[PDB]
Amino acid sequence: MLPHGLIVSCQALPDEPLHSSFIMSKMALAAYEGGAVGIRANTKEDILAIKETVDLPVIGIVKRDYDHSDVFITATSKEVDELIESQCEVIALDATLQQRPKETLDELVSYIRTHAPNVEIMADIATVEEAKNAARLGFDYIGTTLHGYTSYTQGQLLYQNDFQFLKDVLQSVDAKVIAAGNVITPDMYKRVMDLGVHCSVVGGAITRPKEITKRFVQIMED
Amino acid sequence: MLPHGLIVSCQALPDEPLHSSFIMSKMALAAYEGGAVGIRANTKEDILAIKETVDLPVIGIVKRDYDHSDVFITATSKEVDELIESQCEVIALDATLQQRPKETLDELVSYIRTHAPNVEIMADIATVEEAKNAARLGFDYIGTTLHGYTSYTQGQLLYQNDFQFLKDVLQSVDAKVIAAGNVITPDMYKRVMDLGVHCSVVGGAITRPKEITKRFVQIMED
Ligand SMILES: [Cl-]
Ligand SMILES: [Cl-]
Repeated sequence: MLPHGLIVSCQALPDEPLHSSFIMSKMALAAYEGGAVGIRANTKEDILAIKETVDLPVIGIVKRDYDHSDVFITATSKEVDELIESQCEVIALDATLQQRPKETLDELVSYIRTHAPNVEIMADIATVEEAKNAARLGFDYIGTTLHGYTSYTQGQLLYQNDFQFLKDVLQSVDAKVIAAGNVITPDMYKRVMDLGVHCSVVGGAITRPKEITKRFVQIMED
Repeated sequence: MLPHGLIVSCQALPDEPLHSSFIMSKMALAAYEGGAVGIRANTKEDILAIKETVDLPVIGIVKRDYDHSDVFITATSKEVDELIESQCEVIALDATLQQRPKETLDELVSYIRTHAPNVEIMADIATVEEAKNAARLGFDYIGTTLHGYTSYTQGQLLYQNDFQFLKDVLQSVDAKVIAAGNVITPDMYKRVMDLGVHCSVVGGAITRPKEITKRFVQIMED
């Protein structure tokens, strides 16, 4: 099971500067040496590289776009099969009620429990309605990952109104909640942990130097 | 000449997770895409990789330890010759009063002006008196890099007492001053720029995921 604490997301999609299974493995090493309790990573190849540098538990996804669907985080059983091959400890997937390319969400959850019975699952949700559905489905972890990153949550960011969205998720489910998406400072990490999340995912504020650089430059441009 | 704005330091010494000319070149590309106006980098191999990736001006150093000297930033003519070969726009060196392994500081400044007449020089100092000495020696830039990192500045850190050390350096010299060392947050960057530095170096807060991770974990351990 994931410990309480900091999960570092070590992702770099094609055309991002640090795109490389190799490079993400050394980023995960840095996160381990700095006190992370877990890693979140994208694609079987990055997961397998990370598993050669660190023994931290990994939350795996596969970001892959499909025609005629906006679902791109572990959309179908093809992505699930890649993640079962990766041997990541937690399989995360979009758990929105958006139209998927192939299996429905219920079917994908059933598929994972059948084919990978020793692997925990994490729901990436955008609304309280989705979070409560994920708890019904027996997800091990419910994350706020897609809040602000769907067409129906545009402009909403996790930290808005003193993390009201997170407070609403925590009140709505008894499952382990993960604060993920727009946790960008140590002060925000402390806030979400104080509100009672199991653990938090921090990505860009540690592993996207372009994103961090933009925050430094922007302070001079306000 | 260096512009005003943000210089991102892209360093990873041999024991660090990201040690790699290729990775530091991608850190530098990320910094460029985020709005940096220059790069600081360590070793000829890293600098050459960076300069083939981005056209930003580079402040070059060579960190190399020598017996019976506490000087390790561009300590001798060996390191200067490596930086001349690198074609970096600005050669930075320890500009402390500490005895060097080979050539004195004054010796190395004259050596750079005669062997690389088109290259600007940056003084990494620890004290106001070293800042004044570097102005005497005709440095183009004077940085606060070693303030708090010498045996005669122990316990001192740039940000202490609302950046009083920086205010004292700016009052003491007419040359372009660079805020470098312990510029940890966008708020610190804004403060030093508002106090009148030419530009500021930010390294580990952008390009050392281990140190950023450590800052997230620490907030929970206070
Ligand atoms: Cl990046
Ligand atoms: Cl690091």
